[PDB]
Amino acid sequence: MYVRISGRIRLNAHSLNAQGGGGTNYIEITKTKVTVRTENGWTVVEVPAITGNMLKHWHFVGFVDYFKTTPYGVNLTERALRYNGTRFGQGETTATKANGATVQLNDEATIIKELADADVHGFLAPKTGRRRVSLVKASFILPTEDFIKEVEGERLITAIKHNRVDVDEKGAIGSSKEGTAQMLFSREYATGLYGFSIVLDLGLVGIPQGLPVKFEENQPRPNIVIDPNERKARIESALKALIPMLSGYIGANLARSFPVFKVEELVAIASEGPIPALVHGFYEDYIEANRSIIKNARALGFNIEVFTYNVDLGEDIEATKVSSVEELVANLVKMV
Amino acid sequence: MYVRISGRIRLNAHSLNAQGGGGTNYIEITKTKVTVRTENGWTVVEVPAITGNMLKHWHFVGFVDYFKTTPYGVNLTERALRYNGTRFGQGETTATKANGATVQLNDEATIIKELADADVHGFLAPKTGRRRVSLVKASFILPTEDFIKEVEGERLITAIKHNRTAQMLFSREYATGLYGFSIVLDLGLVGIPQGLPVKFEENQPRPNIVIDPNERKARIESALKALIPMLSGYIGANLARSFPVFKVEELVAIASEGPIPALVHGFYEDYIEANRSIIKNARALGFNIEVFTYNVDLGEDIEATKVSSVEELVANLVKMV
Amino acid sequence: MYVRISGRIRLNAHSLNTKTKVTVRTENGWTVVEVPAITGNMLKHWHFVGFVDYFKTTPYGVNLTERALRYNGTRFGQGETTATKANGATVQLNDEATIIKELADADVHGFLAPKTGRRRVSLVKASFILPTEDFIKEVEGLYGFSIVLDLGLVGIPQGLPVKFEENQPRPNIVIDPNERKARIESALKALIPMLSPVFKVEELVAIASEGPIPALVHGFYEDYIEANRSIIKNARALGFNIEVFTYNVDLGEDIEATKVSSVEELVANLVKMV
Amino acid sequence: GWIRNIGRYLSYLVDDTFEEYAYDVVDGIAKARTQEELLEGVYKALRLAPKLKKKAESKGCPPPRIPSPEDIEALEEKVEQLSNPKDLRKLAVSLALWAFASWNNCP
Amino acid sequence: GWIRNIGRYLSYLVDDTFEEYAYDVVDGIAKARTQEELLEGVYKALRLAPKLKKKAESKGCPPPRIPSPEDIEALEEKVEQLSNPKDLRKLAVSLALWAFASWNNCP
Amino acid sequence: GWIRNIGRYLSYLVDDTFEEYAYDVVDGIAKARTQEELLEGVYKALRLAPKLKKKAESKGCPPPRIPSPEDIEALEEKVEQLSNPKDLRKLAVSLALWAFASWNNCP
Amino acid sequence: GGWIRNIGRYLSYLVDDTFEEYAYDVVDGIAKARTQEELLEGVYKALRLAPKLKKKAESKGCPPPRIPSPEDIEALEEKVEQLSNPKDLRKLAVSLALWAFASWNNCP
Repeated sequence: MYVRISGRIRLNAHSLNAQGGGGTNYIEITKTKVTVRTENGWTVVEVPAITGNMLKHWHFVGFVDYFKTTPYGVNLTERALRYNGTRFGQGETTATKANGATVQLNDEATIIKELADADVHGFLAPKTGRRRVSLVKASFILPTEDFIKEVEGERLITAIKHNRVDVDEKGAIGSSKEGTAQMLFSREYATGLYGFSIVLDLGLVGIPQGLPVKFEENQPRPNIVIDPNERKARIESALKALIPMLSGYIGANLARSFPVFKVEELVAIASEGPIPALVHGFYEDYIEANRSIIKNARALGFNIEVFTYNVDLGEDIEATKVSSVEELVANLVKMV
Repeated sequence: MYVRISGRIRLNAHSLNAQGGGGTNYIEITKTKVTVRTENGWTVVEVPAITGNMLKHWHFVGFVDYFKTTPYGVNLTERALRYNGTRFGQGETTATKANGATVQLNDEATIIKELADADVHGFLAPKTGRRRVSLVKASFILPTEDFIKEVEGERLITAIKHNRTAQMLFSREYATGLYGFSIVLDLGLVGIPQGLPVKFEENQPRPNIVIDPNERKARIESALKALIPMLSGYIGANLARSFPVFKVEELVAIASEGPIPALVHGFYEDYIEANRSIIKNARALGFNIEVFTYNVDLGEDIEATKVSSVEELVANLVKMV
Repeated sequence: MYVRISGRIRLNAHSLNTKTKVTVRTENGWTVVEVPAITGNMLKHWHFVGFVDYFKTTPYGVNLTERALRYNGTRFGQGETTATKANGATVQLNDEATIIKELADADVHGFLAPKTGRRRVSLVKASFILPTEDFIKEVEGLYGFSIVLDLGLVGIPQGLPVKFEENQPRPNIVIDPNERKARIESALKALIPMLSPVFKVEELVAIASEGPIPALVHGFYEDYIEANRSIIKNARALGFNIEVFTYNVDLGEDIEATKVSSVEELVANLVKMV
Repeated sequence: GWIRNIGRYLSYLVDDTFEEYAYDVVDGIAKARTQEELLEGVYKALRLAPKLKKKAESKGCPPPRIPSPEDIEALEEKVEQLSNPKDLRKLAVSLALWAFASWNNCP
Repeated sequence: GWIRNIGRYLSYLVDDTFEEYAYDVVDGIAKARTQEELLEGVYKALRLAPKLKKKAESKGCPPPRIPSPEDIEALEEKVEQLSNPKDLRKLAVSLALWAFASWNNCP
Repeated sequence: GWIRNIGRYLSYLVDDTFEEYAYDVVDGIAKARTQEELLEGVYKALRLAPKLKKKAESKGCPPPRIPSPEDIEALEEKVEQLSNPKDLRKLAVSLALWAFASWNNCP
Repeated sequence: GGWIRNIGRYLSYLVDDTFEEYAYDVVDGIAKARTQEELLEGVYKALRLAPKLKKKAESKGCPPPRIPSPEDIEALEEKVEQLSNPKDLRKLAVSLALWAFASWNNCP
């Protein structure tokens, strides 16, 4: 299930992935510089963004959330139950499962056998030296070129300032000498139309990276250490993890912001073998750049199957017109 | 039990969540930038709004109000009795219960059990480093894209001045318009520590309920009933002299026992059509989803209860749990 | 005690200082329009002066400020660290309870002393006097109003609303219970002038309850009758006891509500239950 | 040099003992690309005059120093003749270099 | 160049020693982008002249200097030949910026 | 002398304690070629001054030495005569050299 | 005036073993100091690696590097300021460049 999805989402009134501010009264949304042609010379502009680390962590949260319900959910790290983003500490040698057992950090085959999140998202053990490349890779969330260019200014960010009120048992505001724990706590709020190009090389799940393929008699075979039903359950959980990603469960400050979210359009390709990475939706003509990347891909011998939402993608290309996100996940998991 | 509510409400001649001039005598409503399709491409418009913090604090106020009457109402912080928004400020390491007995903050489970203030809306104590994610998440209250399409500007806001040496004239801004709102209550972790959400006694997932289950049911029903003085008017600031003219226009609510996707915000013009799919296919995948709809028709093939008010919604949600 | 009233009045020769934007029904696309209105602060000031007038005649009407006697409802301003009572006695501005026991106006209408930073939320909330859509559609005057009396905290400080003597919720009253009852009666009677310079009340719905209840839907909208009848007939089943009074408006059948013929008997029925 | 007078006023709104912390307008002034952006930033910075006028006395501080109307003339005549992004950005950054300095106000 | 008299008039409704403090007109002057709303804003600001004139003698200080009719007329042919929004808003923000200074309205 | 104070302030951005490692501002100041790059790097460095002031009491360290307005209001015109990058690189490296010295930030 | 050895001790940490930080480029640049500007640039490049060595020395059971005091930086600055002749600039640069290669007992 080497599944690649990319699309445009209308993120309105969000505050995801601030800059922390060190705990002062002003905290700002992280910003990055992107290049736009503007038809009169390429220029770089600084705009708010969502770092891929946040998206990957929220994917991990969705994965564990939808993997707990599965009866094969015992094989989860203890730190993973509390949605702790860490995978392995700098100097720790053992890991704790949900039931409280102890897992060694050598011969990563058993590590991915007895742990679910470390199997699908990768890990790193500095002491023993074990490592595993993440099977889920996510890209930045940037405002699109056609939108970033036609605004012609329009700083977007508004910096709403909202402060805490504190009253003691006598109903007194207090002063700085008494503290009263009062801060103004100004926060930046952005908007715009963004793109996402997360990918999932889930076909390698449950397979040690040291010996990905075993040879019985001069013939390849996948090295599925875990039970095939466990592999199917892990794949189903990973696919369903996208459901609380395109619904408004990404970023931070969810308790106060919870971005007004809607997916404007998207295209996804599942296939079975290694396939080209789908281009990001940030560019304006990506649809065309996709119409020429899947129509001819099928000619080379790739069994690409494409689902599209609010994108024409021509007519000669056999594209399934998905109407929402979760039924896209249903179509994806039909082929397990 | 998880629930998502969304829809469109008419805030007519309100002043909620003003930016505040402080010393100066100008009071302005908070402004945020939103993107609208129009016809010649995306355009950004500065519109009045109500931040999610305002709505979250008012929901907390309603939760305390409806949790006082419960016989288990002693499990509240002293601050929550006076609607003190702060949970645990910087510097302190102990909490003052409603009864008066001090509550230690060295562990999450004891805080959860002793007081219900931090259970629903989360908390942070930096001295001891304790943290608990809020179980209620609210979005902004923005004018819907449909309304902003045919309002064509005129700032949607009028300034009115009031009078009272101690004689000054101060002017405050008042807004109107059909706004959209959405709230999410992930009320499945109530009374459950974040560190150990499961027990796994006989190698099977078991919820780690640390409080009396009847108390958990009472807390849940109070939290859902807290939505009663949310769509009736008790929302925002300056309630003494403004009292926003409130009337719910369109409402959709989904409830479930397991994790479910967040329903799309009602700000967008075509949120009904997206909701139809995001609910029908979600039920098709195998999610036990209960649907309640007020003044909206989402078609057939969906067993959505057509309703007439807001209190029946919380009544059905309570009787569901 | 919680009381909520919503209705319409036929007003002429308004007394603004002040039109504001209002979004009319206009099913063929929402549009905004500017229409004259009476600010909520004016309603609150009228309620305050009516409360003072009906509280002076009370034998306990001594715990009032000199400002309230002259109807100058400026309450507490910046730089004032003390207040003057009706009889001339002074009171210190350092605690809610010490102010409650000697200041009736600062209790039913809330107060703010910035010098000492003492705040008390108003127990009476008012909305605008807006011309109803039912009237504005035929003009292209009738006015809709709503008032909220949250008199459940009369004489009860916000700092310690409950005491927990032996782990029960009890009303922390810092005044004479008879005095508190008299204050609540005066506050309820203060609505007599609010519905009586040539305006006559046409339609009116009031609800009262001992426990908290959702705010009654404003009478501005054309369909407020159906919305409010649904509200009552629906929230009666949640487990709250609501007494509903109507003024020449019928909520339908299978519902109990007293049909009053005038505002004075409405206030009489509202006060006789407490 | 005609800028320190306005720089002191700019620093008045991001320091303590005044409780403003409006980093947004200062950043907008410093990070200005076109002269319209710089003008808007300076307008926003100068907007918060009346709020800081009477608050200083209420907090026992000397009245803040608004830039004299003379220096607005010089600023306008300089921004009129500065069209290239290089010198315009230099002026914009030099305006707010010491916005976070250690000016001794409210002793 | 016909820019200081209008600035004085705009300041006269925000400066102290007065009673009519209408931030709406000065705020809308800065946030102007088309000809019609800008003209409406300037006209609305000018309609506050009679109140200022009648309250000038309430303090005994010299009455505010209303801009001359030629100064008002010059704006019509000064704005009618601007079409781009970049230059249209420059004067709009300069008018509001000139309102905040530290002179004396009237002794 | 006018370099030791600013270097002392700059050394606060990289050291033991004061958990805010900002090598980007030091790198930009040191590697600046034109006047604008040096000025914007200095502004970026001084933007963190409120953070250092807040963090000083958060860890018990003595309050940071915020540069005085005098040294910056001299350094600005000290910059505005350098027409060659050769004389600007030496100034930039002198400014950024003190950032990696054994200062007694938190004795 | 005695600070040459002080800065050479720090500079020697960029070439010796038990550090895995073989930054020969900065040492060569300092040793090839044609003019004062890029001599100061080389010194700054050497000082930029101070946090790395400082934090990694304690990660291998070794004493922290003796980062030069601000007095040493002042001495270097004043020495550079009065030097406008390459004649003595060459020998000055070689003086602190040569101390990089020495048998210092950093880790016992």
